[PDB]
Amino acid sequence: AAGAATVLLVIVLLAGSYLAVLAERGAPGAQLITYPRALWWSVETATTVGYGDLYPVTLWGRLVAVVVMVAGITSFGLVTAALATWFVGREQE
Amino acid sequence: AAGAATVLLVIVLLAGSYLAVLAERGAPGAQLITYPRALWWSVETATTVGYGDLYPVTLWGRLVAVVVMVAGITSFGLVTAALATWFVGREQE
Amino acid sequence: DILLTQSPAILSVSPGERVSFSCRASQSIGTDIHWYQQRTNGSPRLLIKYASESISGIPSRFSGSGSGTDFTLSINSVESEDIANYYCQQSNRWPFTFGSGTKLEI
Amino acid sequence: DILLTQSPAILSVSPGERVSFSCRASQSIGTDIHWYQQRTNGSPRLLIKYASESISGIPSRFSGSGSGTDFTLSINSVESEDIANYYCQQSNRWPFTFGSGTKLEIKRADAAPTVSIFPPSSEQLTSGGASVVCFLNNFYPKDINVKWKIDGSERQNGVLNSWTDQDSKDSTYSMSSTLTLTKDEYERHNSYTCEATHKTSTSPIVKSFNRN
Amino acid sequence: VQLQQPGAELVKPGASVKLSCKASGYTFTSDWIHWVKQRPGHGLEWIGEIIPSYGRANYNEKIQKKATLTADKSSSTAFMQLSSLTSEDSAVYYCARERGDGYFAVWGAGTTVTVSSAKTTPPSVYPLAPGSAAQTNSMVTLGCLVKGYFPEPVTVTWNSGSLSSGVHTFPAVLQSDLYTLSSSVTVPSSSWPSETVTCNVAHPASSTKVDKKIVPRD
Amino acid sequence: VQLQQPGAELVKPGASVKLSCKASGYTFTSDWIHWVKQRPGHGLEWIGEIIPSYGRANYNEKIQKKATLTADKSSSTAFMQLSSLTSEDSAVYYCARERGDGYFAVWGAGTTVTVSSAKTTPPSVYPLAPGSAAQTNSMVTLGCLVKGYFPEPVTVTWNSGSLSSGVHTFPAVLQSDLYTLSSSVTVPSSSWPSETVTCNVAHPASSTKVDKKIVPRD
Ligand SMILES: [Ba+2]
Ligand SMILES: [K+]
Repeated sequence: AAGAATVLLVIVLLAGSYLAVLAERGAPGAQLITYPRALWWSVETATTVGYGDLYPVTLWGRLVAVVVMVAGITSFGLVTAALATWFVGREQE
Repeated sequence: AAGAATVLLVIVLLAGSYLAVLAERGAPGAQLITYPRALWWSVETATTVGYGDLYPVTLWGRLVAVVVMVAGITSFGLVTAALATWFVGREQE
Repeated sequence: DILLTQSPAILSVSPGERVSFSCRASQSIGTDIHWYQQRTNGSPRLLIKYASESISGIPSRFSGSGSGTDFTLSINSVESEDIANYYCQQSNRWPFTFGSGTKLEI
Repeated sequence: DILLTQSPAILSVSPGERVSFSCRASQSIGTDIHWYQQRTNGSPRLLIKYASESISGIPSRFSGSGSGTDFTLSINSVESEDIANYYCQQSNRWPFTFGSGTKLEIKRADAAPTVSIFPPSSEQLTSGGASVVCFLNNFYPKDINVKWKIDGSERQNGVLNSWTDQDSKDSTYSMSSTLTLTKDEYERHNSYTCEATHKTSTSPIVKSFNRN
Repeated sequence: VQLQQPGAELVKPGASVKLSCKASGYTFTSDWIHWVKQRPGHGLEWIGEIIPSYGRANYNEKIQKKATLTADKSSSTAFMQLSSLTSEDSAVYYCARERGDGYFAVWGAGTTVTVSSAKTTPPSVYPLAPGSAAQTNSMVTLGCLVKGYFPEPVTVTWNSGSLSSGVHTFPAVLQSDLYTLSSSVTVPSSSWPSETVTCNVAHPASSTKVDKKIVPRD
Repeated sequence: VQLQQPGAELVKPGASVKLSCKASGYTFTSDWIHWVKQRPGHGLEWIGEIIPSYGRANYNEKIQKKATLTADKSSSTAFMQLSSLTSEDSAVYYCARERGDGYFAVWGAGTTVTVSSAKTTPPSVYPLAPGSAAQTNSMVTLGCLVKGYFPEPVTVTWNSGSLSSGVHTFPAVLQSDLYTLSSSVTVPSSSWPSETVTCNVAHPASSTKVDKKIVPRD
């Protein structure tokens, strides 16, 4: 609600970034192999920005990726809910 | 509702993956031609991640693709509804 | 139509030694190459799938390497039962294609 | 597997000057190159990370340049302590790879060798052998012609020379020369001499000792 | 010394060997440990990586996959098992500390592996003092001769490192399955012999370190 | 035998021919069936694919599109129709079983197609036993001669496959529109003739298989 769905998204974005590097390392080609850009990749994902920066190529990386979308889009289908309500009320008064 | 819009999405994602391979095979160039990545392609689509991994090039592949967006985005405009409600209630109490 | 290009054409080698047939694509295909062995008179026979993964029933000698546009079938050792033609075949873009092939001489 | 390709292989240069080792990838890797220095005998040592950023503890001489498929390690000045092999290593796509490497050589002023001849130690002869070691130290260029003689007559056998890689205090080279005999044989010869014809000297530089 | 790995190993051809890497300092969850191989006179060959905490390892596709990686989570030491070697596999083997960001910040000292059937022989150190009639310049050159050791390498030090000014250790030469090198050091003929000078020759492979003062010819 | 296709065909130039491929084993909905052509002394030429269950087929863009693909859903057999052939079209024709994931896991035996106006002649098999005065080494070499058959090929077997140690079937030679090959086999002169030895020569094109014991010269 308040800052609750917020926090859960950040669990997703870290645990996602972490496991993505674990899944993709060992697959000849993956660019998703350092914890920095692994984290930035999980934001593009949760937010559906699809910038085309990075993406997984292993099966298990795609699985991690799906979890981020689901758990991210849900969070972000709620984090923006919070911001929207909060700031429309504040700016309107 | 509960796990109802969920199931329908998975019909879309399988029937989509299947028909995508059927549509795109025969078009010189399409990368959307094995049932594995055909399935992963239909997730990028339903979720609007637009990672730029794969996409159709035949007319009929684009049609299949549209159906996935519509039937996926709708499902996923509801599957995340479920998760949101469910988990905000659980985590709040 | 993707061009697979196996150089060299023929590959002399002494028994028991390592050996590597290069296959080089005409554009990036990721890991969607697969290797086939075809001895004299017999049909082809899948050796390595998806450029690295092994096949259940293939001797461990065969080792799939590579990614992108540079691929490599490797045989960690050689014995006489390995003389054949070796073919590569991409599945990344339609149509599926084959390489020109490499024969192994001892 | 990404191919890093460092040309040239070797890099002559005069001291204090700028120098640039190119590294050229086989496809775009953005800025995910990193440079390593590895002197003689020692392990590698991170110099520049992420193609431009510096490392805390590295002399400011080193300057990371480049992006895409063209990269450049630069040393704004050169001094003798910088002679080493230099390696690049991409982190953009798995697996991590390395370059073929570049060694840095220094053209310096020519210098004449310090010659030192050494009789086999008292301890060494108390087994069953006697080796006459003769050091040529700190010359340049590295092309030097050692010569052994026993009593004036020239011995071509039982001779083990060894050459140092270009030293990294002075930009010079050095060379030893073991002389493997037997105690039995060492005793029935009086003199042993060590001549070194080098570019610096038409006259050959000589050293010798006499047991008797 | 952050990454710390043994000095030298000897392996019979066809035998297996384990390689260690103890890592004082931090021990982050996200740390990765890599292993790079340096054949003599060659460049660096990435072999494989391991994340110790979580436990998974990945090996180099291209090379003959002779090795397998492990770790000891609550000892901060990691291992690499090379199984059934030839003399193609004789090389220096470093371990590195990649933080997870893609470069090897910290390097081990390297472990020299020599695959041979020959026997391990300690060294023999003989001092090298000037002749009884050599004219002494301002500086004076003197060394010591490490003869007949196997396998490589030997750490050569002067006064146990205090006198590190004016030294050239020479490359070993091979002969009948034993090695031979020399070292040089140069001091002012003022200070010596009035200040004593000793060369210390550690031999990690045999686990023997030895001293020798370079006294004049008494 | 998973993918199972006939041995040999003969087609008059300009005539059409159908090619079969029965596939015991699984029959998945998602299975694809491909056809690859191997001209003699050449590589593999992908011609076209068919998904039998759903029914659609796709052919090779580049080649002269002489063929058309069909299937029989409730017989697990698939077909390829080559229409109006030349002798450029004489080749081996395999069918393959791609699962839908992009590689040909299962291969047929191949069907040899020979486009010619000539007539189909069965073979003539003659035994080949050593002379009445050849000195018998530890091993003994003996064969049998398949003469004057058309078209290619002939399966040559020894003791119907039990004795598969020491064999070289030779390439057929062409002459006046008939073929000729030989086969060799080698056994210990201890075991033979005390153990009987027979070569069997199947000729798929004519649908005739024949036996011949290699007895001594009685
Ligand atoms: Ba979007
Ligand atoms: K996009």
